[PDB]
Amino acid sequence: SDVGTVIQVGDGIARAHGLDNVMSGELVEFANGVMGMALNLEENNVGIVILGPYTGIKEGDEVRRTGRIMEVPVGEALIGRVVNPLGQPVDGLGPVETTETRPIESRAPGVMDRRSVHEPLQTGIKAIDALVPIGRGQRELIIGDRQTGKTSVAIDTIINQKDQNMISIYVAIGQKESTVRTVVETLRKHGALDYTIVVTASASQPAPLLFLAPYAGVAMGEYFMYKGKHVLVVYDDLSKQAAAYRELSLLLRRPPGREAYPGDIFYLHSRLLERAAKLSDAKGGGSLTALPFVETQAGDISAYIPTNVISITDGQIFLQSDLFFSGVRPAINAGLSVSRVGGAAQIKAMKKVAGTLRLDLAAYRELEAFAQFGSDLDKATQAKLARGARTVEVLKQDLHQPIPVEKQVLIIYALTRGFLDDIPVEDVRRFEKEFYLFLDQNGQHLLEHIRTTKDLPNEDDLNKAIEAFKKTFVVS
Amino acid sequence: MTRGRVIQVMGPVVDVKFENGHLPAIYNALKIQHKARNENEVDIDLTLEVALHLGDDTVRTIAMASTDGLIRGMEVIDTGAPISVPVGEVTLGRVFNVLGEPIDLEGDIPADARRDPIHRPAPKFEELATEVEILETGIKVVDLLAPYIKGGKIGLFGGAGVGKTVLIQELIHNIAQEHGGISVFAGVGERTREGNDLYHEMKDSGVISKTAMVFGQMNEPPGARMRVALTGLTMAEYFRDEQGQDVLLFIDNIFRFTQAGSEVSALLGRMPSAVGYQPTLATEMGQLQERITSTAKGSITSIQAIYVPADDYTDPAPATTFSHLDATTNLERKLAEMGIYPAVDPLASTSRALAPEIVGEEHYQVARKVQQTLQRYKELQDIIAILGMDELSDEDKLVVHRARRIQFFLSQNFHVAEQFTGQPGSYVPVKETVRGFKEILEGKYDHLPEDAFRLVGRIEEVVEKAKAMGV
Amino acid sequence: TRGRVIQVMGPVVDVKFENGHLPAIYNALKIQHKARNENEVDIDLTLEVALHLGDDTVRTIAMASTDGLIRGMEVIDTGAPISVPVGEVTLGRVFNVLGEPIDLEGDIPADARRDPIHRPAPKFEELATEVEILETGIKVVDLLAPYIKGGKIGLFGGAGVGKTVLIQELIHNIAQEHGGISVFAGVGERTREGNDLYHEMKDSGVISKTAMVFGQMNEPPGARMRVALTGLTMAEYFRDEQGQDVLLFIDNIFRFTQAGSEVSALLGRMPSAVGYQPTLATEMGQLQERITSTAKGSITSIQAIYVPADDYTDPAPATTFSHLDATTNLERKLAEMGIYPAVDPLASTSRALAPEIVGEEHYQVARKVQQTLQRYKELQDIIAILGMDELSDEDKLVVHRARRIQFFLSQNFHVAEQFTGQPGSYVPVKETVRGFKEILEGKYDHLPEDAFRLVGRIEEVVEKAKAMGV
Ligand SMILES: Nc1ncnc2c1ncn2[C@@H]1O[C@H](COP(=O)(O)OP(=O)(O)OP(=O)(O)O)[C@@H](O)[C@H]1O
Ligand SMILES: Nc1ncnc2c1ncn2[C@@H]1O[C@H](COP(=O)(O)OP(=O)(O)OP(=O)(O)O)[C@@H](O)[C@H]1O
Ligand SMILES: Nc1ncnc2c1ncn2[C@@H]1O[C@H](COP(=O)(O)OP(=O)(O)OP(=O)(O)O)[C@@H](O)[C@H]1O
Ligand SMILES: [Mg+2]
Ligand SMILES: [Mg+2]
Ligand SMILES: [Mg+2]
Repeated sequence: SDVGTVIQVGDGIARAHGLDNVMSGELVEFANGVMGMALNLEENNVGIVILGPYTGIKEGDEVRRTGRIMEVPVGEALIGRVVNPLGQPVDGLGPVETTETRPIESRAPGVMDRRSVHEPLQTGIKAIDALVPIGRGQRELIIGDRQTGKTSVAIDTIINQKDQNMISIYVAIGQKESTVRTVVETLRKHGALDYTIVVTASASQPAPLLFLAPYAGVAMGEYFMYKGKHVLVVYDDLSKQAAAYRELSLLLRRPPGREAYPGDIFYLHSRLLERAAKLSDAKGGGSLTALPFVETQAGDISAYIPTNVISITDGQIFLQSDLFFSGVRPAINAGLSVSRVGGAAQIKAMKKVAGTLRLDLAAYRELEAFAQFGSDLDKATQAKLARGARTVEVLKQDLHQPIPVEKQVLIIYALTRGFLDDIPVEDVRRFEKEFYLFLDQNGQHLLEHIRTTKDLPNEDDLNKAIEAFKKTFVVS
Repeated sequence: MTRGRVIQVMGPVVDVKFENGHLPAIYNALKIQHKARNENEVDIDLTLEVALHLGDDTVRTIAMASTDGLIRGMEVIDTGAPISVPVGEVTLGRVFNVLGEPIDLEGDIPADARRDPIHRPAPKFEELATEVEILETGIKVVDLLAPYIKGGKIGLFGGAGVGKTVLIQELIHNIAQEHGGISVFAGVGERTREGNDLYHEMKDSGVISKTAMVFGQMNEPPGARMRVALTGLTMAEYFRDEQGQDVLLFIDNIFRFTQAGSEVSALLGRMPSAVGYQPTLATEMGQLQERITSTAKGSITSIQAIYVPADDYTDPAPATTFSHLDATTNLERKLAEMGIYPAVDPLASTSRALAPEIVGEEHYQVARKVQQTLQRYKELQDIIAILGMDELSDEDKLVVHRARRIQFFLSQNFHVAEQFTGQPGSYVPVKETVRGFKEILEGKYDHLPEDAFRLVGRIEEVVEKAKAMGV
Repeated sequence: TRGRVIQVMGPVVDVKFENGHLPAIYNALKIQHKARNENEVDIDLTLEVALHLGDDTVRTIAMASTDGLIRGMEVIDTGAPISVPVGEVTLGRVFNVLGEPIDLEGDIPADARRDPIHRPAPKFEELATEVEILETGIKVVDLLAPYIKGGKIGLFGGAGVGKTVLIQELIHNIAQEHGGISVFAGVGERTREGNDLYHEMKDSGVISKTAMVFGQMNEPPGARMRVALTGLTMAEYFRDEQGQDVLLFIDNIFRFTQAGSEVSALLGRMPSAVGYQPTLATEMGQLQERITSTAKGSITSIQAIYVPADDYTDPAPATTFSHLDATTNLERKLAEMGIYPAVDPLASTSRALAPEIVGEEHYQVARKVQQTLQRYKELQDIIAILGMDELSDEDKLVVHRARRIQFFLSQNFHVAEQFTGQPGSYVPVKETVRGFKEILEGKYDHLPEDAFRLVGRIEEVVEKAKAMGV
């Protein structure tokens, strides 16, 4: 029949005898009210992973099958609410009021069902928008050592995307709920909770629910992507999902691989992350973009999980510790940071302004190393080092101060065309803000042309305005 | 029959058989008491915790007391609940073990006192509350570059022989004996010599009247060493919830918790993982540390010591616990080999509080700049070795000149270091620290010799020291 | 004849054929079920036999996800391996692992010729060899490790080094020149790059000269295993029965072996090496041997290989290294430095760097370049310890010219217009040799080192130096 008796219980796994007609992936329910997923079927005993606190489960307990595959409730009511990976409210405030349930075992958008990523996305950060542009539908990785700026950049991005309608989802995997509370409160404070959903997986909750969390997040997002919305999903630590699956595999007695992870690590993350796409015009035009994160010990790019996830994503933003403590924030290493959809995601004015900046910054870095070993350099090398030093200042930015795309191109054009020649490196940051104010109060028409056209204006008036501002600006 | 027989014994682990229909739960406590009928047989005083239900009426358990002398056919008793440690106000000024029994040789807690379980789920999302407020302990480095957070976790990371316990004791002194508030102390995996020295130091300081203690020690079987911290936590929980009183919870060398879990899992039959660690490293850790939080009803501040197994900081246990903390001080060894105590890494140490609007604009403005100058010193050493005077020039030379002065000033004389030199310690307040570092950065005192800046408390003392030495 | 499913553990299933007949290894089985009630899920599945068990039982690797499978399901035996539609019909179309087409443009009827994917390799008598250079227009490959027509080409690298940029550049130039049938099989790729490449091909019109088989990351391991064999099977017909010269492209071959390792533990194989299956080299050689040029036809095969942790000494890259005739190894340091592509000049090799193939002057120039680069490679460790003012005149000149050289190995690319916004260039071999001869002799010492970065021809170097104002 549809029921069976549990025969073993421990650490979240429970073999059962019976359950003759059970299907693979089917949800089952215990008398404790705790749900379970029937992952493996042997000849005479099912292997059940427990989706709740296992303390209440005993041998000889009956288990019943629901008759359906693993399903996550979805809808518009979830916006602004906090929920488990399962459809259970965590903030109280009554039920989640969801519309319908999407099976989370669905296939990805197939070949030729997509389109080239061309829709821009603005983080509000000069360095990221200028050097590593992101487009909608793209999957880009932000990676680095702990305490460097992962969640600061994710939250800055979510907050800056306030106008352009974008159903956003923020998945917390294996988190400390004080940080979940602080993130929720920052979203509410800056007025961004009204268009976000938060799914919570925390260490007190059993290990299987950490593995299900990003799957549930993407399954929630893909409802809005199928109906035609632009969507965003954030995974602030995929590394903790890897560990959860490593736990789940070993408890089922399965051999390891490199490091200690099993071989299915690539399959799991690829199965997850392939569901992000920019659907074709025949499908509706939705654009789900994912922003996963992984933490690398000692800031090491060359490891099993880091390179595993790097091979599945369309770009790298590398956060480096000694740059962070040197005062360069946000700390991004030009060399190891690049995007594989670059060029399309930038508006044409930005491309005309700066398209060689990243390569020239990596050249500045390697030349700084060569100067570190040597004593002194020739005149043109001095000039190159001088300009490369200035490029770093123009990309410094303070926390929680977003900038629109139009303002960036002014300062980047000033930098690339050599207008920061007479300004010492100490005064560059002051120059930036004074230039912002001067263009806001004197040179509005150029910014108007940029805003309406989406292209660079006639440079004569721009050059005259910059010269006039250089007349206004006082040097220390 | 409610009672159950013992089928197998293997080290700490014991396998009990219960009649069908009367099996215990996962975290039940079981008791064994034996009447010896033969000269060969021995007296038994044993209680055990369930771990797994391994099917066919059999249950696998973990030893809390040593299993030597066990026999097959003995009768186990099911308490139907966990250890149920007695708790209340009765436990103030007493020393216990993991089972809830005192070891201070004073008396027996009455049989009608209320007792509560050790295992229970953590505070929910709605019940937590968040604020950042400084706790001032007077240690220059930790109060300038990484101030503590009331209601938050603090971690002391270091190897063997660095000073973690010296820091613990110094914090107990400076904070508890000059701020007040209920304290609980759990010695975990420590030399039992220090379980006596702390007792006597607190009594001769006169502070035991408002603290409780639990000790498990290395000697005990692996299960007790891990359950001890949870007993300390279940003690503090009653203070914070039912009495509504804030708690300061001290735990020493928390690594022994993971190490004992690893050993117990190896006994249990779980497959290995990582560097011999159990599969459930972060699940079993997170279940513990998620309960140490500040709800709206009351708060727990915890100061903990994390021992790094070797030179490798990237060991799974130090790495996984780093995700749970709020402020951390990492203890250097090369500074300790230079005698610059306390050997705290001024660049690896972190705190959630160091922000221009959480700890003060001026404090942050000086702190981040000093950290920048330290990072500048770190990278710039090579040019000095390779070429010396005519490459260490101009601004780098001046940076080195002031950085050498400011490097030693992070050192301070300690109260618990009176054994090592003949002079007492000093508690240095925040304002003085912030002003003193600034006065160094001005060059106001850079003509003083660099060695003077060691093991003093206020910037005027450095002029006094330079006059006393005549250098 | 039918068999009952009795076990299922992820990718692997365990059918029992109790009728008195059993399938052979590599055969294909079918599951087609109609849901009897609202709880059951309708399923259409195929399984390939991988191992024979004891009692009327076989271990079968599933080709698609196994959800909904119930013990006691009935399995049909097709009696033959996986069949692939073979002919001129494959040109233009895109297919999946089982042989069905992926684009919506149509269907393939029953009358089409279909061939099994598993068969023995060519014998020793059939092979043939030649030395003819295949010009690429890429300075590094052309001057330091020339490719050869009909020779296996290997691109080795870890994640994010420049492998697929090189694949696209080579496919653009070669498909511009060669009148060859082309087969493109993507194993374990990003499913977005497949669509992007399809649209680029449609812009180029090469789609009529190309046949494509696609299986990517989102697929269970069995399809990832068999996709490269399907693409090879098509290239086989084109090479032999038509007698037409063919090109076979495969990007990141590794996932063929990775998928085999993942299901290996489920198949009862004891572990080996770094988690790999015991049968690694047998399977890798079995695949690689079938890709050969015979007298009947020739296959120019260009392959890209991925390293699990970027350690070239990893078992899988090490086994593959023996099957190549030219290899370019790309490693992250050059990518960090800004020089592109990331090919290592002193570890990329080909069977064609010999005066009897490339001529005396070319060989001398290449070897002298490599000598200068090795001298600087040791001088970096010397200079770190002693400083840069303790070296003598000649030791300083070595550093100067090595710096001038490794920049000139960087080239403005065609497909890198999106990434850097530059036109692109095609550099003839003679011009590369002339420029490098000018460099080694010190004819361009006065130019600053920045002038040599990301340019096609030495004339563009002089133009960029003129732009710098020198
Ligand atoms: N523009 C900026 N200017 C200055 N500081 C910044 C800026 N952006 C981010 N930061 C700093 O970066 C840090 C971000 O910490 P956060 O908690 O977001 O990190 P995380 O990597 O997500 O988490 P964890 O370290 O807990 O794993 C903070 O110290 C914040 O002050
Ligand atoms: N403030 C100090 N001033 C001078 N020397 C000190 C100071 N603190 C510690 N030391 C020296 O370093 C040693 C530190 O010993 P301690 O037991 O505190 O280190 P530990 O290995 O971190 O501790 P444990 O392993 O017991 O947790 C002392 O024995 C003493 O020699
Ligand atoms: N010639 C070049 N000029 C400039 N940038 C380049 C060049 N070649 C590659 N890049 C940059 O490096 C990135 C490398 O991406 P690519 O698809 O080539 O990776 P890969 O080596 O195939 O890696 P993976 O195995 O992870 O797919 C490109 O997206 C681009 O940003
Ligand atoms: Mg974080
Ligand atoms: Mg100690
Ligand atoms: Mg690829």
